[PDB]
Amino acid sequence: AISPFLKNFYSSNYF
Amino acid sequence: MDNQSIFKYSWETLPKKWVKKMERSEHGNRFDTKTDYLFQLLCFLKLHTYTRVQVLIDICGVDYPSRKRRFEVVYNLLSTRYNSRIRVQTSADEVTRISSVVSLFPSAGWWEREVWDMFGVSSINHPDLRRILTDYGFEGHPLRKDFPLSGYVEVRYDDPEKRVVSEPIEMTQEFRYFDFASPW
Amino acid sequence: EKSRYNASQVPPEWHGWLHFITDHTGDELLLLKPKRYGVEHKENLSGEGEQYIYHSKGHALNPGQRDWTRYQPWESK
Amino acid sequence: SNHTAKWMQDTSKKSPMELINEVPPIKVEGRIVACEGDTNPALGHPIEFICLDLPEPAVCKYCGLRYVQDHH
Amino acid sequence: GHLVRKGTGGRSSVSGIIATVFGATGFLGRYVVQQLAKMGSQVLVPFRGSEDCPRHLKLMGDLGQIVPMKYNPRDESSVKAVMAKANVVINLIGRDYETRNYSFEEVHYHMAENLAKISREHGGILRFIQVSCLGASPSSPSRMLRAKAAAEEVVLRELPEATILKPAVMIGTEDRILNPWAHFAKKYGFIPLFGNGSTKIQPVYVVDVAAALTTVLKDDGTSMGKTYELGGPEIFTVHDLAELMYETIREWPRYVKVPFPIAKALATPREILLNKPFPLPTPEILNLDKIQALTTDTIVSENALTFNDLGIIPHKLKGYPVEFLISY
Amino acid sequence: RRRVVIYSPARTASQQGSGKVGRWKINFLSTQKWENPLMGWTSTGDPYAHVGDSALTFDSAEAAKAFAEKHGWEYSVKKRHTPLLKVKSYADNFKWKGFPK
Amino acid sequence: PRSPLAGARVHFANPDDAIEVFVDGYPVKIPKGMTVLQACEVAGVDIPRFCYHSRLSIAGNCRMCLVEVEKSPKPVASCAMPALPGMKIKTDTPVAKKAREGVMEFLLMNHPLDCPICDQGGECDLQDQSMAFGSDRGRFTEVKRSVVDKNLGPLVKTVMTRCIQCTRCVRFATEVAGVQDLGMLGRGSGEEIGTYVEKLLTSELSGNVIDICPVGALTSKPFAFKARNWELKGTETIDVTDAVGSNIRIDSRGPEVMRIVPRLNEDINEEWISDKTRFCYDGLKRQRLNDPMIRGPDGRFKAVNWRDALSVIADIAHQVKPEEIVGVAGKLSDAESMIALKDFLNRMGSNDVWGEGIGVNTNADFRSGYIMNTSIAGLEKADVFLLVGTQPRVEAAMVNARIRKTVRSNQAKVGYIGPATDFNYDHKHLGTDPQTLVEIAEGRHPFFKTLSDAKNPVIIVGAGVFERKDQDAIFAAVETIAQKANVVRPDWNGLNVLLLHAAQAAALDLGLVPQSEKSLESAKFVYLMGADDVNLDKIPDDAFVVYQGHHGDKSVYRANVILPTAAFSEKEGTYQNTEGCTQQTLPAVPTVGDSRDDWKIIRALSEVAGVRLPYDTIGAVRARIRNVAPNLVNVDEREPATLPSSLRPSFTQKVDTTPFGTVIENFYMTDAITRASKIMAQCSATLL
Ligand SMILES: NC(=O)c1ccc[n+]([C@@H]2O[C@H](COP(=O)([O-])OP(=O)(O)OC[C@H]3O[C@@H](n4cnc5c(N)ncnc54)[C@H](OP(=O)(O)O)[C@@H]3O)[C@@H](O)[C@H]2O)c1
Ligand code: SF4
Ligand code: SF4
Ligand code: FES
Ligand SMILES: [Zn+2]
Repeated sequence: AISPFLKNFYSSNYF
Repeated sequence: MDNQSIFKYSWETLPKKWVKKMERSEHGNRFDTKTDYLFQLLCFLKLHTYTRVQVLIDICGVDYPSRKRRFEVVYNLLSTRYNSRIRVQTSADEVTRISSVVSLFPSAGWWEREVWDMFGVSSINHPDLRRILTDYGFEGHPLRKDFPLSGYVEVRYDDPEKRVVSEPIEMTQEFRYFDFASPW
Repeated sequence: EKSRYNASQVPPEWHGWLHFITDHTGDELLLLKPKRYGVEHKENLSGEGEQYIYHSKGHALNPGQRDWTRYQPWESK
Repeated sequence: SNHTAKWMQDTSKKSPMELINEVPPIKVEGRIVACEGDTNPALGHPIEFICLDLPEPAVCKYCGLRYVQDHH
Repeated sequence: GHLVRKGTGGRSSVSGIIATVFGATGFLGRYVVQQLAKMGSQVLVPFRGSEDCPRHLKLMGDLGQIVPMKYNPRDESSVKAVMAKANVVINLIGRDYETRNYSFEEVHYHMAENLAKISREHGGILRFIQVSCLGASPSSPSRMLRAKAAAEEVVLRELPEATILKPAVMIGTEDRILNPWAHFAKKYGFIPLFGNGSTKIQPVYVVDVAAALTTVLKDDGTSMGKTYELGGPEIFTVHDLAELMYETIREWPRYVKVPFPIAKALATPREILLNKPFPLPTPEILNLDKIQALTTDTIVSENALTFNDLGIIPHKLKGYPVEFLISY
Repeated sequence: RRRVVIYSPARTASQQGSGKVGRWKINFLSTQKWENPLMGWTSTGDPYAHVGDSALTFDSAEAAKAFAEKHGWEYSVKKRHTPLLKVKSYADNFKWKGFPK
Repeated sequence: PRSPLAGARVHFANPDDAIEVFVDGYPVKIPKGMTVLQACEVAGVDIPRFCYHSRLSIAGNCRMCLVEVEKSPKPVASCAMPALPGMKIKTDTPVAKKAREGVMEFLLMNHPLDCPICDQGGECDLQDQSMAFGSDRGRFTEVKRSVVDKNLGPLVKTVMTRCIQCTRCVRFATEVAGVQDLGMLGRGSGEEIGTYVEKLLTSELSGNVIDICPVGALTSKPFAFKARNWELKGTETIDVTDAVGSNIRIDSRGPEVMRIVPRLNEDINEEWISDKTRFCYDGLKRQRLNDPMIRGPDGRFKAVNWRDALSVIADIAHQVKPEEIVGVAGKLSDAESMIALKDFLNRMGSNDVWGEGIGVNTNADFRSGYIMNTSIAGLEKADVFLLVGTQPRVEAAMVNARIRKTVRSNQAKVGYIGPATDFNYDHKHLGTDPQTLVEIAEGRHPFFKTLSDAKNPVIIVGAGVFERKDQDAIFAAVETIAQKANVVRPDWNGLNVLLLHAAQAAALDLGLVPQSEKSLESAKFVYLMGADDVNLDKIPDDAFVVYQGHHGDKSVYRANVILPTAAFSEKEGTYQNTEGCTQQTLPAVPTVGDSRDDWKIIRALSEVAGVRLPYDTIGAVRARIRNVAPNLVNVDEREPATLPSSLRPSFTQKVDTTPFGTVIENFYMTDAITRASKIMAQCSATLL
């Protein structure tokens, strides 16, 4: 559980 | 300079209840009417023994994404006997079931199907069968000013994983749009 | 070239005279023959190995293999 | 050195800049000239009247030919 | 020199990787290069000799992504120029049968050693992924397995930072067990059962093996020197696998028996006559290595690593991964 | 869903015309381009890369706002600066300095 | 019912009376002395012009705006023609049409013929005016006239073959710029425009010259032939280099920015741009860091993943520092990043966070105390200027141009205190001492008399004084000047404080002032978003330095961990400018490499460090912003400060009798973007 914000942040910066 | 006769006679004898605008230009004579009486007006023509049109040439849609009545349906139709043609142009919004003319001119099922999928305007009676031009289950209606030129999901390629598939667009050399406008 | 005869082996001057565009003979167009530069003819190989064939500036088989970035890194020592 | 390095690749035969520097100036007689080559059409390079009041050659901005005034 | 993702997935997105895939001309090669180029990465495939064998995987990627290069083996300069600019190298070479001018030892062992040494030369590589088999040390018959274990050891030794996958037998749209059995059944008297008839194996879905290969390829700083096996989703005896094939092909099963003597005495002449001056036929179903790996049970060691450590096990070998049989 | 910005493009800072001012227009602030490794062309993956300022030209902020609200994607209208109109004079050009101090 | 061109809020100074004229028929209302051209504009018809710009003086020089005013002889120049009550203007009569056709005929007669190489081809007035109003055939064969091109420094190259003798550049350079170098010399057809002694132009606003000059002769050198206009898209953003927050338009193609050009905003910068900003993109492309980096113990840098970088920084943060955690807010950063950083630090528990150039001293917080009260627009209504410790020509060049505009309009005596500098408007130099400031807060220095004999004075304190130790004394002396000279009246609050950054206003607004003084000295874990911390030096030997920044050039060689971010042209933040007006930029080009936005990286760092932030979207960030300081979410409208400066002094002795130090030098190597950038480097090497 990594607070899906961070899950996106580790990927590209266009979410 | 072409067909003032038919147009003048048609306007001066019509039931003036269902005519919203008349334009006697030289590009083409326009009877802008209300979408509620369209079938009535067209059935008046094709039958009256002077302005009998008897042939429907085109049913095209025009999109104006800045007016409350977004769409614009247009019927171009001539009179092979009286050598004249008129353009009956009605307004139409998002969902608003427009009357059909496949009872009068059987040559409208294909043009009404084309205006069903290209645009999104409906059609209450028969001609609103499934789409014609666009291939198959298609997200939008690909001729209004919103469906982009390159489509939402259009990559379509073979997969030895299974056989073939359709996947979202990732095209290369993006569509360049030049401006060219001119402030005088 | 009796065995492996292929079109595009014709030089440009005779290509013209042969396709009827202009009935000027190859020897005359070669009297013209722009100087100060020029490349001798070479038929469309396109099949005899990539090096006789050619590539762009980003294709891996090209000994050039440019890089397209339009910026630079910081690149500390 | 950098432009021809960006576009050209061979670097065996001389680049366009090298050739157009290999051609010498023209040494014209008056004070104003016009560069096209020898034809008005079929050779492009629209009329490009260029002044010649400096002790150095003057380029033509198409097919730089570097005209120069002859006398004083 | 860590690469950088410069896109959004899908075709025509860079994502950095450039991979040389030795052996990318057959089954697992096709699947793995499909996965890589779909993810978005340049791929260089060498072909021993042909003009059209790699042609299919020429289309599974944007322009200039897949590149077929040149004659691969038996030359250091060729292998070097093929690995001229790679980021990762994936080795899959290896047949299932010897041909006079080659031999299990030669191909598997010596080519793995050659690839390791030329990677050492072009020591600009990041990931050397060698796929060998569900085969152990020289503790089993089928000399291919002995040489392949020696190759595993020597590639780990010449590249301590490597990854060696040991997948089980693969079943897919073009495999070498189900299609031979269907061919044999459709042709004449039905299938044989070698060894005993109830020998245990862990067949695996090839797409899922390829997904595991892509996973271990990316695997951001988690396993850079590992050697482990890829089993299947369930234990299958060979009899039950044949019954699965028969239920999916909608035909009647028939099995042939007394396996070991017919197997040995009918598969031994091939090698003798082979090494005796012109190529000889291919071992349809009498392959010596088939005989050996079926006379010994090889399923899972349950000891080192697994799919479960990498990613979820294959879907199941009933619905989709056998659905290609309907062609019969 | 996508955040969009409704503005009126200001007059170009090079010409002195007026046929392109006061024309409300919606842009999808889409910027996700990258360099195609083969040649160097600019690839993209957004379906709305150019439509917003290639075909969608609206007549007034009211119409563009209603349209964005209709398609659902959330918006944020911007302000439109207009030139203040002073008064000029050629006499003021040829004004007269005072007497010597 | 006819809206003016572009919309144009007429003034009506005396709205009780205003003339009316007939333009092409229907009538229009007009103020007292408005010109025929502006009357036609109000009526809603554009008239072709070359030598008339709404910001420069008039000159009936191009002779293209001709119209016929019935009740008059045949031709009339529209501009410079003061409207009369009832004159019968007419624009589309055969007379006017033929006038325009002939004039365009003459121009294109003796023009050069090099459009397909002459950039501004596709933007050219002369081109569009000919295509729309002129004829279609030329009748001319003889030889034209050609002159030699000219150099004007590495900013404005000119091919003077096409100098059509408009004097736009001359009038600009003599009215708005301030330096009189350009001039029209010669006679007849042989008439050139060029400095006679081949000098350069050592002033800003020369980019404004290249925008003014319609035909493509004066053109930006670093944008020589890179693109036409029809090729690239424009995004309307603001500026972060200067402090005024100029409104500009970034013209970009693909992932590359090609140029920037001003856009009209009649409140901050009229239509101009300071020379620093127009050429500040080349390096934004040139030098860059695009990977999270970790210092390997051999003193080197290795590229790592975001997971590992955030993990190590959060680990060491929790590990050591109990009360010695400091954070420096960048010089070019947004309120989003600032509030996120402050929240992260306060949740970490140890708080010493402070902006870029905000002083270590008290620095009390009253909005009227630290923003420019009179809007820049209202600055055109002053009569007596009191610039203290400020050279606004070098900082806030647009405010300097506004002051010059005022002094040009109506002579307004200006007194300046501080170091010697080269003002371009008849300035009075009053001294270099806050001691002189005391004397004028008292009775000596008879210039104070001028203040008392003044209507709408203005007292401008430059933000460079925030860093000086004795600031409350300066501000209190200014308070006494105000109280005794009656310059704070409710009708007009003329007590302005400039700024010299883009993030300074929002920093001082959120409250980023250092709780102590020897913070960097006593620290052990410093979080930087901007450089320079005093000569990047006060940080001790052992101190975990994390540079969460972009375009790394300086202090990076001191950093211990490196986090790449998004520049000011790749993100959407909120910047506040000196008159307290809060604007927002817009993305124009994709982020470089794999950098991320500032508030995003801060929130991710917080989560991986444990204590997380209750917000994870720009909407909730701006909600927190509404909780801490509301105008920053009331974007795009200046909210004045209706509270006086009733601060409490703490020095009460003197003003330390030390001279005013120079606040900003070289005007180009400041602003890390430009600095690690380049055209500013050669401009610094030559144009000084
Ligand atoms: N039986 C199985 O399915 C199974 C089970 C577990 C593991 N594996 C392993 O998986 C890997 C891939 O198997 P596969 O079924 O895909 O076989 P494969 O496609 O035939 O792989 C060998 C490739 O190398 C080529 N090749 C053949 N002889 C060669 C030689 N002397 N030198 C160089 N290249 C040569 C083959 O034919 P071309 O010359 O036409 O390219 C083919 O392209 C192998 O390492 C195998 O041990 C297989
Ligand atoms: S400025 Fe240049 S492009 Fe424009 S008409 Fe004059 S010469 Fe041609
Ligand atoms: S080149 Fe520029 S400065 Fe010269 S006359 Fe033309 S517009 Fe004016
Ligand atoms: S604009 Fe009126 S004369 Fe040039
Ligand atoms: Zn020339």
